Amino acid sequence: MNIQALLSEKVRQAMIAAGAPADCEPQVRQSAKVQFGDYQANGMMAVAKKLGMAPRQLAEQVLTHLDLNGIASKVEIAGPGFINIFLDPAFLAEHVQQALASDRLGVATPEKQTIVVDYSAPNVAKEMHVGHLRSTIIGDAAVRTLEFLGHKVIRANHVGDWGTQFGMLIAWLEKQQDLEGFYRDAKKHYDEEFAERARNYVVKLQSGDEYFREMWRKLVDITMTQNQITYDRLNVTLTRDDVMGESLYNPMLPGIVADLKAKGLAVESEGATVVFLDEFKNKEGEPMGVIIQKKDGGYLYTTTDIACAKYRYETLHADRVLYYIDSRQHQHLMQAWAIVRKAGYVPESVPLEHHMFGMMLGKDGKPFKTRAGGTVKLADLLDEALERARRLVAEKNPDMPADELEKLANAVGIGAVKYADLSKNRTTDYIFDWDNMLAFEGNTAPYMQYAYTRVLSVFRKAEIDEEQLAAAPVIIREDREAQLAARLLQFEETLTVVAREGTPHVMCAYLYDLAGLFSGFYEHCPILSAENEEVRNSRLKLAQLTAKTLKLGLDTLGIETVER
Ligand SMILES: NC(=[NH2+])NCCC[C@H](N)C(=O)O
Repeated sequence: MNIQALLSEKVRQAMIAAGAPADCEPQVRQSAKVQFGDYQANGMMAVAKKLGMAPRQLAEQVLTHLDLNGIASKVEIAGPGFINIFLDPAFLAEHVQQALASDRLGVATPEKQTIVVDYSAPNVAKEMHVGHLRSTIIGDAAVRTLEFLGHKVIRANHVGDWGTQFGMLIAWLEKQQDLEGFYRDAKKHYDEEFAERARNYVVKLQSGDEYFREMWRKLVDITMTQNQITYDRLNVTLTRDDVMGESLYNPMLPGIVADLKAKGLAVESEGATVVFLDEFKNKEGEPMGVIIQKKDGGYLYTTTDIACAKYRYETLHADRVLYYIDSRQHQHLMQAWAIVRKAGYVPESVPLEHHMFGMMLGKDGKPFKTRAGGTVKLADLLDEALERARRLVAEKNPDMPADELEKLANAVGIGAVKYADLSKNRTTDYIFDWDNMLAFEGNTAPYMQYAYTRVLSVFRKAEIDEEQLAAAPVIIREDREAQLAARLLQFEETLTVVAREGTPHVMCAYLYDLAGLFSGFYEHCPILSAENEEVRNSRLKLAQLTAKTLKLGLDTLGIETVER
């Protein structure tokens, strides 16, 4: 089910038998080149230098404690201590059929966990922007993957629905009785007497006053109604039942600042309440004063990220929390989490992980503006995708838009938006590019969609006998068959990487190499016929699992499929 995992524990045990410590790293990775096998163990030389050994020498001794019959057709040593592993065709055929039996493609369902995923997290009365856009795509993908792996995934849309800014906004709403336009006019008129009533409305909302709280509800509702619509178009799994905004934590904030002083916390600096963290000393060596409650009395983004962590453990019972937030907030998160753990609000088991991403830029590095400038309106981005997508899919037209073409342009358009983001490593600044992403040539949503259709057409347009095809025997004899078969089987371990590291681009690179391997399997390897039905069925069974694997793999990234 997980070849790398299986091999990795066997190599570690051999090593251990050779004198290696218990915590040794076999370093079994997928082979870079087919002449090196399916997998190789890379970590011999490190241990060899500490065992007083030649890399080859250890590796050789290792290869004596290593029981790989039935698993690897052959296992040779190479270069300075590498162990190279060619998987046995039997083993491949057995696990390919076996995987063709589960609707899960044999992918294990590990010890279930409650995972909280903090993603998207826009702000009320401000326009949703590309950072939230990225957060939404990457986070949703992680949600889908973890959901497929079996876990109770709790979506936590951490909306910025609290802050001094509302006093101004709510006042402007009152006088009124374009999200961008609303804030600006309130801003100008607050500055342009507005200001007193608006600070005084910030106090009034802080305290009960249902008149105000309804107004705050009405504002939150306008922003979240619009965003949900964006979420819908993006076929993202976020729903309004998943909104867990900063507001949610207000009631517990004085309970926390209170607890923290009981250890733990200083009224030092200019009044206010600061935790001082020696981990974050100034260059002069002055500890970082992280304010959790101002002299003004109001609380802060830090306070609310503390509560939110404490809450997710104490109340949600998360085993793990994933935060898909822009890289620039990294030390904010590390400061808040530093305080959370010092106060013992969540234990060390239970990760709390910052899955950072980088900025979204335009064609050459400027901060990325939508069509016709403005302040980046995502509905515009999504409109422009579809217009391009529609005109793009116009060629080779015949079937009605209705559900035929229109669903097709939508899959391709929205697919491109997501997949162009997901296919790139999240830590990298992402240079948007219409033409690269809507292409069919490289690692794109449309290329993948195209390939999926090609696989399905190869399969369906032939014959059918589900119950009989399932008794077909899959025999690996060609070298491309063994390669395809092995790639297919690495689907779980790709999933596992994505789920551990939070990097959906690993799957994209998998599904692209996979579709590359099918095309080469299609051309240089004939589909019907040779050994009549014998070999025909095997190849069909491999096109079958490839179809099922692309489908599934793309449904974890949130990317739809057509059949045309
Ligand atoms: N737990 C968190 N701090 N989540 C992220 C909140 C991000 C915030 N909504 C923003 O627009 O920047």
